[PDB]
Amino acid sequence: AQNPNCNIMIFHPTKEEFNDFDKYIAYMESQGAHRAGLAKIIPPKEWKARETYDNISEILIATPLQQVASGRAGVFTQYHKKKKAMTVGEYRHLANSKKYQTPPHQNFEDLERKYWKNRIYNSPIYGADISGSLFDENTKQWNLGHLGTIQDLLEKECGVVIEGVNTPYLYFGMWKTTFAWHTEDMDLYSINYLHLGEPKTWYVVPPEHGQRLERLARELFPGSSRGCGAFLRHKVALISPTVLKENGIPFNRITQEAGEFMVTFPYGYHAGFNHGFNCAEAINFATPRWIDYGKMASQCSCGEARVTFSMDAFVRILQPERYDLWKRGQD
Ligand SMILES: O=C(O)CNC(=O)C(=O)O
Ligand SMILES: [Mg+2]
Ligand code: NI
Ligand SMILES: [Zn+2]
Repeated sequence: AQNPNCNIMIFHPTKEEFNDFDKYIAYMESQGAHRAGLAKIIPPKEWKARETYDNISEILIATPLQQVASGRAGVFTQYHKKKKAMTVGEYRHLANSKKYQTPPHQNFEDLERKYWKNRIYNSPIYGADISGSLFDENTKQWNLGHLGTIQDLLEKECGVVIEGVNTPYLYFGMWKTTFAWHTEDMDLYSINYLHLGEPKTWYVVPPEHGQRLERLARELFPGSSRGCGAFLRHKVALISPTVLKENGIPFNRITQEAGEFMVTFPYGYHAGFNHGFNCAEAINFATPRWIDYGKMASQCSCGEARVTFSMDAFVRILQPERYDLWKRGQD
């Protein structure tokens, strides 16, 4: 078995290997990358996502989210308070202000220490989940707006034609902005490209050990667990590396820098934080190996998780027994 310790792997494809996206994902899996839940892909030196980032300041963040924490430093939840619209240029200036800017630090490890110590005492503002793309239309390799769609994959594998579309999302971050512990909708893959700015630190649990994380989460968030049998679908709970180590949960960590791709694999729980002002782009995707994970994915039916239009068909076709209850949660 390849990669039996479930380490995060880093790949350096050549420009020739960067042509065929599906083939390279299958190659990474042949080397055991998926066992970690997360992989890093450094593009060939010849590639670029677009020519410059000089003209992005007029993009609108219609609903910036202030991430307010409750709990203790290593075990907390966050809720998202909606703020007034602002442009990317206005958000960048806010991120660089004395109130929100990254503090002085020695290295990534020192910054990680400061994040875990101090996150809860601040409420950073996240420009998350903005439909759109920063890939130039002429970028032909690993262009996250030109991938094969999940609906076309289901159709190719299973023969059933379904409604829905699959488009990317932009994330404009600042120091301490946080992504809570989650897997993707329907336990899909995700791919994330860091276009510009300061790094993003990730934590991940191997897919084969995901239920260990879920059992800890039910212990640490006992009211939430009573409310919903899949409450990590709410995307609000944080647990620190120190707490994970104290409870014997297998995980790994890695820092993504500008110009790098990360791939999350089906049922790989992940969480993390931004180091400073940055912009990422991400989208979900599927492969043939996903189908069995999609059929087994947990679902939130309590009403909190509320998701996209396109998840309807995935539930309806892959999980017809769950469909009626899940749909009530959506309505
Ligand atoms: O970058 C973020 O805030 C969150 N990203 C992801 O969870 C992802 O790409 O799967
Ligand atoms: Mg602009
Ligand atoms: Ni994700
Ligand atoms: Zn729920």
